Amino acid sequence: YLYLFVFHSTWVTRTAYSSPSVVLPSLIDDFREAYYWLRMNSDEDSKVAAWWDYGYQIGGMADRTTLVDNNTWNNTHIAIVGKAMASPEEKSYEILKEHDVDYVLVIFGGLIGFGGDDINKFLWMIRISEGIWPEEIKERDFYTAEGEYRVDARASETMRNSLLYKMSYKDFPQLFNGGQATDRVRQQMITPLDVPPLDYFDEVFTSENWMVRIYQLKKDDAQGRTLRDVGELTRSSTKTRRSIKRPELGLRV
Amino acid sequence: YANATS
Amino acid sequence: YEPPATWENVDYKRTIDVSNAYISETIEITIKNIASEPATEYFTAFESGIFSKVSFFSAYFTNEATFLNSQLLAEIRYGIIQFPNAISPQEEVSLVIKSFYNTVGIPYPEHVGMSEEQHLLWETNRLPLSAYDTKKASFTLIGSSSFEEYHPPNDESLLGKANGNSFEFGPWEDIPRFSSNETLAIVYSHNAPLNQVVNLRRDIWLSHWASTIQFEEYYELTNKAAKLSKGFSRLELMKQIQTQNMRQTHFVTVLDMLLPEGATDHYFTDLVGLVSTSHAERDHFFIRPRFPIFGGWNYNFTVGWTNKLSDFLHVSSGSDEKFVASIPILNGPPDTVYDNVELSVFLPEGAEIFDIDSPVPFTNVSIETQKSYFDLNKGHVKLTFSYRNLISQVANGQVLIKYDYPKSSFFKKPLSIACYIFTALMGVFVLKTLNMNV
Amino acid sequence: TYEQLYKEFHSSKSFQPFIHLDTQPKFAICGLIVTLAVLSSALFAVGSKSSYIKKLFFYTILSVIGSLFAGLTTVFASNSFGVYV
Amino acid sequence: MISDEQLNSLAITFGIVMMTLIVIYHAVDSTMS
Amino acid sequence: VDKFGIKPEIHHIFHAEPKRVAKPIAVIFVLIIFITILSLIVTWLNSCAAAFNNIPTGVTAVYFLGFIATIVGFEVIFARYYLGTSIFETLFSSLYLGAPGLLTSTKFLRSFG
Amino acid sequence: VHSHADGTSYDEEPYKIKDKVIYSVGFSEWNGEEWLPHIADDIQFELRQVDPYYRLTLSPSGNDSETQYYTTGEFILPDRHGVFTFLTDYRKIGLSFTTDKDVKAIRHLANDEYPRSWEISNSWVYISAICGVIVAWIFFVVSFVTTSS
Amino acid sequence: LNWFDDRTWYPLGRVTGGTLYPGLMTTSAFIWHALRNWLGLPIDIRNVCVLFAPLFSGVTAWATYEFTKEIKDASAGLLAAGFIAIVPGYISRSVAGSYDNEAIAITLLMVTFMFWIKAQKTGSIMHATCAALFYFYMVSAWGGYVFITNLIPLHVFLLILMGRYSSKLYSAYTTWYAIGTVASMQIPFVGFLPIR
Amino acid sequence: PIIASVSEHQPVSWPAFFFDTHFLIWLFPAGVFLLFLDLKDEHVFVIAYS
Ligand SMILES: *[C@@H]1O[C@H](CO)[C@@H](O[C@@H]2O[C@H](CO)[C@@H](O[C@@H]3O[C@H](CO[C@H]4O[C@H](CO)[C@@H](O)[C@H](O)[C@@H]4O)[C@@H](O)[C@H](O[C@H]4O[C@H](CO)[C@@H](O)[C@H](O)[C@@H]4O[C@H]4O[C@H](CO)[C@@H](O)[C@H](O)[C@@H]4O[C@H]4O[C@H](CO)[C@@H](O)[C@H](O)[C@@H]4O)[C@@H]3O)[C@H](O)[C@H]2NC(C)=O)[C@H](O)[C@H]1NC(C)=O
Ligand SMILES: CCCCC/C=C\C/C=C\CCCCCCCC(=O)O[C@H](COC(=O)CCCCCCCCCCCCCCC)COP(=O)([O-])OCC[N+](C)(C)C
Ligand SMILES: CCCCC/C=C\C/C=C\CCCCCCCC(=O)O[C@H](COC(=O)CCCCCCCCCCCCCCC)COP(=O)([O-])OCC[N+](C)(C)C
Ligand SMILES: CCCCC/C=C\C/C=C\CCCCCCCC(=O)O[C@H](COC(=O)CCCCCCCCCCCCCCC)COP(=O)([O-])OCC[N+](C)(C)C
Ligand SMILES: C[C@H]1CC[C@]2(OC1)O[C@H]1[C@H](O)[C@@H]3[C@H]4CC[C@@H]5C[C@H](O[C@H]6O[C@@H](CO)[C@H](O)[C@@H](O)[C@@H]6O)[C@@H](O)C[C@@]5(C)[C@@H]4CC[C@@]3(C)[C@@H]1[C@H]2C
Ligand SMILES: C[C@H]1CC[C@]2(OC1)O[C@H]1[C@H](O)[C@@H]3[C@H]4CC[C@@H]5C[C@H](O[C@H]6O[C@@H](CO)[C@H](O)[C@@H](O)[C@@H]6O)[C@@H](O)C[C@@]5(C)[C@@H]4CC[C@@]3(C)[C@@H]1[C@H]2C
Ligand SMILES: C[C@H]1CC[C@]2(OC1)O[C@H]1[C@H](O)[C@@H]3[C@H]4CC[C@@H]5C[C@H](O[C@H]6O[C@@H](CO)[C@H](O)[C@@H](O)[C@@H]6O)[C@@H](O)C[C@@]5(C)[C@@H]4CC[C@@]3(C)[C@@H]1[C@H]2C
Ligand SMILES: C[C@H]1CC[C@]2(OC1)O[C@H]1[C@H](O)[C@@H]3[C@H]4CC[C@@H]5C[C@H](O[C@H]6O[C@@H](CO)[C@H](O)[C@@H](O)[C@@H]6O)[C@@H](O)C[C@@]5(C)[C@@H]4CC[C@@]3(C)[C@@H]1[C@H]2C
Ligand SMILES: C[C@H]1CC[C@]2(OC1)O[C@H]1[C@H](O)[C@@H]3[C@H]4CC[C@@H]5C[C@H](O[C@H]6O[C@@H](CO)[C@H](O)[C@@H](O)[C@@H]6O)[C@@H](O)C[C@@]5(C)[C@@H]4CC[C@@]3(C)[C@@H]1[C@H]2C
Ligand SMILES: C[C@H]1CC[C@]2(OC1)O[C@H]1[C@H](O)[C@@H]3[C@H]4CC[C@@H]5C[C@H](O[C@H]6O[C@@H](CO)[C@H](O)[C@@H](O)[C@@H]6O)[C@@H](O)C[C@@]5(C)[C@@H]4CC[C@@]3(C)[C@@H]1[C@H]2C
Ligand SMILES: *C(=O)c1ccc(-c2c3ccc(=[N+](C)C)cc-3oc3cc(N(C)C)ccc23)c(C(=O)[O-])c1
Ligand SMILES: *[C@@H]1O[C@H](CO)[C@@H](O[C@@H]2O[C@H](CO)[C@@H](O)[C@H](O)[C@H]2NC(C)=O)[C@H](O)[C@H]1NC(C)=O
Ligand SMILES: *[C@@H]1O[C@H](CO)[C@@H](O[C@@H]2O[C@H](CO)[C@@H](O)[C@H](O)[C@H]2NC(C)=O)[C@H](O)[C@H]1NC(C)=O
Ligand SMILES: *[C@@H]1O[C@H](CO)[C@@H](O)[C@H](O)[C@H]1NC(C)=O
Ligand SMILES: [Mn+2]
Repeated sequence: YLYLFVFHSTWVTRTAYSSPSVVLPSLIDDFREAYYWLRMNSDEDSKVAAWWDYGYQIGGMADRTTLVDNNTWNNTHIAIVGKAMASPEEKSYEILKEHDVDYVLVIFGGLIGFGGDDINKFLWMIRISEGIWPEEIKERDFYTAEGEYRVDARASETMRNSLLYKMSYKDFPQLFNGGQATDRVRQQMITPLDVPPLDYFDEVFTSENWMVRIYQLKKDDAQGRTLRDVGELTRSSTKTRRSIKRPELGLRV
Repeated sequence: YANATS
Repeated sequence: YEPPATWENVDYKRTIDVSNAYISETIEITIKNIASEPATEYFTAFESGIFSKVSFFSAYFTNEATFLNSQLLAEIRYGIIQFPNAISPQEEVSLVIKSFYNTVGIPYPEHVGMSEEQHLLWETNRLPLSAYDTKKASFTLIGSSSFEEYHPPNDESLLGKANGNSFEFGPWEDIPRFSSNETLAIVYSHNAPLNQVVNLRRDIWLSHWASTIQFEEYYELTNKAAKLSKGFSRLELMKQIQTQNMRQTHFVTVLDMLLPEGATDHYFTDLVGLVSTSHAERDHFFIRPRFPIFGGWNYNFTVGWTNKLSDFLHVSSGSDEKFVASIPILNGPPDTVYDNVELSVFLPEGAEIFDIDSPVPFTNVSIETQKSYFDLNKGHVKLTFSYRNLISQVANGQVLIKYDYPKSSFFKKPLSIACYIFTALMGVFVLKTLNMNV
Repeated sequence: TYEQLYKEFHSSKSFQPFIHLDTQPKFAICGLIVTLAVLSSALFAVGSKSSYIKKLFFYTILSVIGSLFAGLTTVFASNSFGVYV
Repeated sequence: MISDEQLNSLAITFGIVMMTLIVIYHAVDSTMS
Repeated sequence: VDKFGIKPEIHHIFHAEPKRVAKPIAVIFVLIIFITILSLIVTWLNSCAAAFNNIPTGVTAVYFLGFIATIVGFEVIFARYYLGTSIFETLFSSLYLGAPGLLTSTKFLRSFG
Repeated sequence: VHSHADGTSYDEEPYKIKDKVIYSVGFSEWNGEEWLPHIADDIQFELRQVDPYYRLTLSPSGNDSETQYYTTGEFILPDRHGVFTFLTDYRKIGLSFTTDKDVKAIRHLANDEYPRSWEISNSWVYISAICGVIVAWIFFVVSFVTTSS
Repeated sequence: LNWFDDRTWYPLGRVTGGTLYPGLMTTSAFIWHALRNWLGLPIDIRNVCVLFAPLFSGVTAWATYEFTKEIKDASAGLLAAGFIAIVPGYISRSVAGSYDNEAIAITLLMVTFMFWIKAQKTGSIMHATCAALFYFYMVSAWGGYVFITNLIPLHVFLLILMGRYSSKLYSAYTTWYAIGTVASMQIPFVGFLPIR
Repeated sequence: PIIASVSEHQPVSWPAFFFDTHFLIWLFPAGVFLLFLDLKDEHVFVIAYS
């Protein structure tokens, strides 16, 4: 029994407790690539918003400023981050702009079947945001009418329009020829008509296996038009643009 | 089992 | 200040090559003395900015095979060429002058696509700038596929014509001195990456106990090519890869380091850990960064390897303790330009440096000491050189160091470790021969 | 000066090592054994209940031998692990 | 450097030696006292 | 009318720093403590509790003085730590006093007891 | 430009809660041919974390040949630590828009920046006790070793 | 010790000096300094923090040997050391690279317990002082020190209910409590918690 | 809602006790029972810890 104890201990150590979480074996090294990109090609005084799980690593490997990290001493701040990550992109833009954020970093394992990506944590982010702000963020709106948590063409219209969804699944149906992608973590199929566009953020970096995706908040319009209307203006050319009629605007102040 | 979400 | 006009130029032919990431210039000059006094000196004209950006400067005779004494002097600036034997008051001389600068043309459209071709805008004086009048001149541009002019002048003579991969200019037949007024702006096509090492810290460690020489290089690389409009889209990069577009692109995907013959124990890391995409082939070390280096991006990394000491260090003939080392100054990628080089050589603890020399002029030299893994004493002798504008394959010289290392200093290192251990043992004995009982 | 030094360097014999690197691992493994033996004996002498004037003498000689050996084997082992001195 | 299988064999050998020597020590302590 | 006009001034409102007791009451309590310590010493001396009978003599005397010096010494060190001396200088002085002080104190206790 | 009220720059000694500081900025106007000192009475400086902790109107202090200089008469940093923004947003309809920002960390008090124990009258009773105890302890040790049973 | 970083929790910052257990970093820095200046071995700090835990696994093994020798005998202590050397429940959080608070804590814990046992059955004041000093070390190194703060009293309490009070118990427990309690309040992250 | 989300603060299933201690898991209760039949103060410490 003693000898068998030695053998069992050695096997358990070699198999389960001898792997770092920053490099994955297969090597898949997408964390250190995006962290070194942030460290090399971003201003030194730059604030990176992300979920708290990846706080320390950023501050330890990208050497940039964060908003939350693993030492979760203030929970309202974490709730603010998760509410920005669970709202429409306009609300998220206003929140993240108030906190002087430059970059957003998301984790997506739908291509290699990672499993510990951000979509899996979405429901938690949502629960915390719901706790602080019950009447703005509702967990029941991220399920389908039958109670399923889907991301395919049957996903709820609130899940479709969240920031995390459009920042994870952008350009993903076009990676596959024909336009039918398969999320290897969820075994659901994504169509190029499922993901709506982003009008307030711009993709600046995607790792080689698509694990880490870094977006940058775009600067506001000089004229004062909403970024949504600049986006619509770009995505639309019609001969008969509209009728003469008149704006319903209010009194000039 | 680490100090991370699940 | 202007050098006296002791010479006149029969003919002037200037050819500029733009093939690489640096500008190379060859001047074919025929000169004859116009004064009766014999003069052994000739002076070369350079603008302040060009002077600062000059890397390499040499000259020779169109007939001989050896080089003359050509030194830069330190607002037109001047280089001086010295003649071995003086000239007759009226006699012909045929010189060939070569220079390599650290400058290159900036991208004319600053932002282009991931697959679009790149064009660079380069501005140089059009008529020969010299302090000695010239009665014949010509200009040629080689190295690229297409040449155009930015805002050309009305005068037909001040214009050029195209050949195959060439662009000849006006064959003017009387130019006064100091006639650097009209400035030419050329636009050419260069579809390769423009590599720029902003800082290199090259460290060479010599060890007599192991008989090895170890090289550690820290690069800080940048790409001066056109920036990417619309930002980086990994999807577009993958669609370019799988389309098998191996066309010459202006972003760095893989670097090829040329190492000394017989290297072993290669490694490639950066500030965040160890990079696994590196592959060694005979004399060559291929390296793939974590992310492709597009126009405007940075990448700081580190390479290292080991070699046998018997290839760089020889023993003097008068005594078995005087050594002469010849160490290469650059071992890097093929087409690269350097802006600051700090080259450090580490000699063993008891070594005393006796003689030093460099094949190219350096900006500084210094000697100090630095402690290491078993340097209980003062430590390794660190000899540091500082160089400014260096080019990959034109600075191929070797630094020569002559030092002394007696057998006493060779054997003194295990002796020092032994004294440390013996002191610890005496301390243990002392601690076990006195009682603290009450 | 460059010329003369170049001529010297290019008209001299190469460097010959004192002991080849390939041999040093064996020398280290042997010297470690010798060091262990001698030092462990001098610890026995420390435990000895004999006089002080003789314990000092034996300990000092044994340590003066074990330390020489240990230094030599430290050099050899460091060179053999890839950390050149 | 050392490989993975080599480090596994080294760890297993160290364990086996340690257990055998603790068993011998216990047998001598229990028998002779 | 927002986004356009002038906004009123804002000034921070600071908290209150803790109040300190008047000096005479503290002085009275310090006098009480001083009287108490004088009481302790005189009580010891008046009773035969402390009679200074077993005073060391001969060679043991010097050991005694070394013990006394080590004891007072550490106290002095702590006092200088209380005045502003660093912690590293404190550890170094403590080591320098504690090696020979320990030797002398152990010898005294082993030879007088 | 902001600095300590005495005159010490931020880099010589970083800021700290309840410190005294001064802020100053100059304004000039273009009239087509010259740069002339701009005179305005409604420019405001703000010290914000996410909300304005301070909002102060600037007063003119010292005219130059081309620039009028406004200052915030010395004020006191809040007793809250964190990363603050010193901001001047001159946004008035009819003129150009001006924005000056500076993000600076305001630190907490260090351990050696509090008042010492001998300076608070309350601690006087507590130091005396400790001091007396230690003296009595020394006497006890001596009297213990020099007495016979 | 007075570190305030403005690169975490951006608008708020974090007072890192008084919200952190500085024992692990202090021990790593001391080992780094001692290797660099007293042995002449300038090892990279990253390598020191990477190999911190494999170095202290052996000290944990020795402390388990001593504690078990205090329980039954030396053969049982050797068995316990062999067990704790390679058991996976401890290796899971002390693998080379794991630089968390436990990498040292499980060591100090054991040492503390050892001394406490030697203090409880002999009545020594010196062993109780050593137990209190290593308890201070553990309070400064890891947040689960509270376990010990509740285990040593319980023990004593049980010995009172079983009718096994002795003067050695008074000596040991009173010395430990006084010294360790006055010493555990000097860590700024703990503060006045031992009394409130 | 936050302490509930971290994977390190969750209950344990039975296999994880055998995975982390091969056969020490059924010698541990027997060793506690054997420390009870010879009750010393040190043993009481071990029992409470257990
Ligand atoms: C953890 O993270 C979380 C999230 O990041 C942090 O939570 C934030 O904490 C902030 C405070 O530090 C807090 O901001 C305050 O909110 C208060 C409540 O605002 C709401 O209610 C009011 C109605 O009362 C609404 O109008 C408002 O829109 C909100 O809905 C405000 O009262 C605070 O305003 C005061 O401070 C700001 C700047 O400090 C001033 O601009 C403002 O005018 C107020 O200033 C008064 O008070 C300060 C002292 O607080 C005085 O110095 C000043 O002179 C003013 O005093 C006058 O007015 C008061 C009445 O207020 C009167 O008594 C006095 O006599 C004077 O006449 C401030 O805006 C964030 O909302 C909060 N965020 C969230 C999401 O919860 C949390 O702090 C972190 N934890 C840490 C760091 O430990
Ligand atoms: C107090 C009780 C302590 C008990 C022991 C504790 C811990 C040890 C247990 C496990 C550690 C495993 C370490 C794995 C090794 C990794 C590196 C490696 O794999 O080295 C191997 C080589 O090895 C060897 O040939 C070593 C041969 C013998 C070594 C000498 C004996 C060692 C004595 C130790 C103490 C010496 C001090 C003497 C003072 C008296 C790989 O070399 P390379 O190719 O990379 O070198 C670069 C290539 N050249 C070789 C050309 C340079
Ligand atoms: C007969 C022997 C007598 C000696 C007894 C020795 C030790 C007693 C045992 C415990 C006492 C605990 C209280 C002392 C704290 C001193 C720290 C200090 O020193 O930090 C102080 C202040 O920072 C602090 O409070 C923060 C608390 C520090 C936490 C402790 C660090 C963790 C290290 C754990 C141990 C690591 C082992 C070594 C590594 C292997 C700096 O003081 P300062 O340099 O400003 O000097 C000025 C002296 N003013 C202040 C009186 C004027
Ligand atoms: C006051 C307390 C003092 C305690 C010790 C006292 C006396 C003896 C002192 C030192 C004896 C030798 C220690 C060597 C440790 C450095 C090895 C290293 O660092 O290896 C790491 C990687 O691992 C290895 O390859 C070796 C793995 C096996 C290590 C076995 C260590 C056994 C001892 C554990 C505790 C050691 C002390 C802890 C603090 C360092 C260096 O990897 P790299 O990527 O940086 O360079 C790699 C070189 N390229 C860049 C050229 C490729
Ligand atoms: C007393 C203390 C100090 C000494 C030590 O701990 C206890 O006990 C040492 C052992 O002796 C270990 C060595 C075993 C042999 C093993 C051979 C491999 O040799 C390769 O090279 C060629 C060789 O012929 C071939 O190709 C292949 O056999 C193979 O690949 C080599 O990689 C690792 C090596 C040398 C072990 C390293 C660690 C050592 C030195 C251990 C120390 C830590
Ligand atoms: C006083 C001392 C002196 C004598 C000694 O100790 C007491 O008694 C010896 C034993 O004979 C030991 C060996 C047993 C066999 C065992 C095979 C393993 O090889 C594979 O065994 C498979 C099986 O299932 C796995 O599947 C694989 O994983 C695994 O690699 C190997 O790793 C270790 C090895 C060789 C033991 C090493 C130590 C030995 C030699 C011991 C000596 C040091
Ligand atoms: C360790 C035990 C034993 C030792 C002791 O107890 C604890 O700890 C001692 C302290 O060190 C106390 C002194 C602190 C300094 C303080 C200086 C004052 O004067 C200064 O005041 C400044 C501004 O007003 C001027 O700028 C300066 O120039 C001017 O010197 C003086 O009035 C009182 C004095 C000396 C304290 C007296 C009590 C002391 C000695 C205490 C002892 C009883
Ligand atoms: C048999 C007896 C003989 C006498 C004595 O006991 C045993 O042994 C003496 C020591 O030598 C002590 C001196 C040490 C040096 C120390 C320097 C101080 O300077 C500090 O001044 C502070 C502000 O006041 C600053 O804050 C600090 O930074 C700065 O270091 C000075 O003030 C006091 C001084 C001289 C100590 C006084 C007490 C002495 C004399 C001790 C006696 C009790
Ligand atoms: C029996 C034992 C127990 C009693 C004791 O040992 C023997 O003997 C005590 C003394 O009585 C000491 C106090 C004296 C008064 C002194 C007032 C100072 O305040 C000054 O403050 C300066 C700045 O403004 C002003 O310039 C000065 O005018 C002003 O006096 C203050 O710093 C320290 C303080 C209170 C001493 C504290 C320590 C005491 C109690 C000593 C104990 C150790
Ligand atoms: C028998 C048991 C039960 C009864 C009790 O214990 C004994 O007896 C009570 C006392 O009345 C205690 C309070 C007094 C006021 C004291 C103010 C401190 O404030 C400091 O806070 C620092 C920040 O770290 C600042 O820096 C300092 O300036 C500032 O003085 C605070 O920390 C502790 C506090 C509240 C005491 C502890 C709890 C109480 C109620 C104790 C109970 C648990
Ligand atoms: C904590 O939540 C946790 C720890 C370990 C494991 C686990 C593995 C983690 C990483 C692995 N690599 C990438 C090498 C492999 C793992 O394999 C395991 C095997 C078991 N067995 C044999 C039952 C148990 C755990 C691991 C996990 C996890 O399940 O992924 C989680
Ligand atoms: C990587 O190397 C580059 C090139 O030297 C560094 O860029 C310089 O950074 C300093 C400080 O931020 C600036 O003052 C210089 O202007 C930068 N130079 C260039 C050409 O950009 C960069 O800092 C290095 N990065 C790291 C992490 O070491
Ligand atoms: C050459 O030597 C050094 C280059 O390392 C420079 O001078 C020293 O620079 C260091 C760098 O901070 C200073 O600390 C020293 O004080 C400088 N002087 C000396 C004498 O060391 C400089 O580049 C050159 N020094 C010359 C030309 O005197
Ligand atoms: C500055 O001083 C006054 C304004 O206070 C006025 O004369 C003019 O603006 C300036 N004068 C000179 C001489 O520059
Ligand atoms: Mn932890």
